[PDB]
Amino acid sequence: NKANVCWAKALVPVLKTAGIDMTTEQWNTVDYFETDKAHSAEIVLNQLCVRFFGLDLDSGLFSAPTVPLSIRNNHWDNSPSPNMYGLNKEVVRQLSRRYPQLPRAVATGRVYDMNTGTLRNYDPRINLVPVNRRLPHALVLHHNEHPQSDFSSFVSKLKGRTVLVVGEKLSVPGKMVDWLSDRPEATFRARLDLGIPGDVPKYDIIFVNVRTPYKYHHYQQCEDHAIKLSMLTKKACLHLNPGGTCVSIGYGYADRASESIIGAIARQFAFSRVCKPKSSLEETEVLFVFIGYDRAAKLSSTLTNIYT
Repeated sequence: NKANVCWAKALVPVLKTAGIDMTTEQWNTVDYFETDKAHSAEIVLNQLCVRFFGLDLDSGLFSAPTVPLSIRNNHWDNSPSPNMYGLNKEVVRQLSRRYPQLPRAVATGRVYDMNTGTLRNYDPRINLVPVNRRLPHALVLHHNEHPQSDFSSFVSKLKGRTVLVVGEKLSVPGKMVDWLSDRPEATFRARLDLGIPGDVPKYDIIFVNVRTPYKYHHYQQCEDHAIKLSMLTKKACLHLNPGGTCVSIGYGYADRASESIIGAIARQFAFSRVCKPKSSLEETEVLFVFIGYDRAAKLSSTLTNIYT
C-alpha cells in the first residue's frame, strides 16, 4: 500500500526544491535505503524534513504544489496527481520570524540546527524532534540497552485458537501457530516490507513480532517503525476472524504517521489498550492490544504514564 519501491528516486525532485542533493552516504542514513526495502516516500520526506529543518511536514514547509509523489504499479514516482510537494516560500517567510536563518537553510540544502539557530551540514543527530508538533504523549528521554523481550507468555494468555506470528519466530504453547517471515523456516515466506500477503488466511490472533532499533531518540525509533505498522499491523484487519485480536510491538505514536495509523486501527476494534509486560525491558517498547475486531464495546494518557 504505502510502501513501494523507488521512493528515494521519487524524492529527489522534491528535496531539490529545498536545495537538498543527497549523496549515497547520506541516503544510507535512511535504514531502508541501505537494506534496499520498499518504503513510503511521504514518511521518508517527513523524516528528512525533521532532520534538515527541525520541523515535520505539518509545518507546511513542503506544501507547495510543485512535484507529485504518486504511487503507480507498486512504485513511488512523480507522475501527475494531486499529491504534490515542494518548498513553500510563503511558509518559509512566516517561519523566518521565529527562525531567522531558516531561509538560508532551505535555499542551500543546509541543516537548520534548532538548538543554535545556525547552519550545519547534514548529520542525522542534529534535529531529533519536530519543534512544531504537539506530541500526543510523553517520550522516553533516557533509553538503555536491554536484552530482547520475549512475548511468548503474553500471547499464550490471549483468547483464541489460531495465531499468525508476523516477523521473528515466536512459539505459543497451547495454540496453533502459523509464521509469516522472510526466514527459510517460515510457514509463509515473504518479504515483510511488502506487507502481509493478501492470500494469507484469517486468524483468531495476529501477533506482530517486529522490532525497530533505537539509534538516536524515541522519536526516531517510532518514525522508523511507522512503515511496519502500516504494512503489517494495519493489514492484520484483513486477516482476522470476527471478534479477533491483533497485538503489535510498537513505540507509541511520537510521529504523525504512527498516530494516524494507530487511530485508524483502533476504530476497527471494540477495545484498544497499551500494555508493557514484565518481559518488556526496553523503555520505549510497548504492545498495542486490539481486542474485538468488527465489534463495539486514554491510549495517549497510558503511553504518557508508561514513558514519563
